Amino acid sequence: WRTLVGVSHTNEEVRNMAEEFEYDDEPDEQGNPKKRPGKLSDYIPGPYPN
Amino acid sequence: KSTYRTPNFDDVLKENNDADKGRSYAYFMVGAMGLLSSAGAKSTVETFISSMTATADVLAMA
Ligand SMILES: CCCCCCCCCCCCCCC(=O)O[C@H](COC(=O)CCCCCCCCCCCC)COP(=O)(O)O
Ligand SMILES: CCCCCCCCCCCCCCC(=O)O[C@H](COC(=O)CCCCCCCCCCCC)COP(=O)(O)O
Repeated sequence: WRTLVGVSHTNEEVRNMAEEFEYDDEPDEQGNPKKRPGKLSDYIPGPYPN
Repeated sequence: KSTYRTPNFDDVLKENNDADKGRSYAYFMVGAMGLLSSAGAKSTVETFISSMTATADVLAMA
């Protein structure tokens, strides 16, 4: 996501685009998995799981 | 014929020798080559050395 900044979109435009997808997070203190919205370090996600 | 007779060198000799002008133009071209070769070798080493600094994905987690 970070590679689009300064090429086609501004910095706050890409932050809003990546925040419409959810990614895997580290598990909580009991060990159950969580989710989180996206950030500029993430890669653009695809439509299929496998 | 006699070895004291020097053969004809006139189609390559300058009309005025003028030793201060012939040494000055040859040392301008050799000096310009060492100037550009040193600036070229310096940027070459800095291209290879800077490839060992932190990559773009490492800096994004700073
Ligand atoms: C292994 C086969 C040879 C491949 C060629 C490798 C070239 C690297 C050797 C450098 C050649 C010049 C030697 C300089 C020298 O000691 O002459 C010095 C003279 O140096 C000077 O007076 C001015 C410096 C010359 C600048 C030449 C720029 C060339 C920069 C190299 C370009 C990148 C490779 C002694 O030579 P002389 O006895 O004729 O005076
Ligand atoms: C060992 C590598 C030798 C490369 C052979 C030349 C092939 C051309 C590719 C050059 C890629 C690296 C430079 C890229 C670059 O951005 O540089 C450019 C252009 O400058 C040059 O490097 C051209 C000179 C090439 C060397 C001339 C002889 C120097 C003596 C030998 C050097 C060994 C110590 C500088 O731009 P920059 O400073 O913004 O990075």
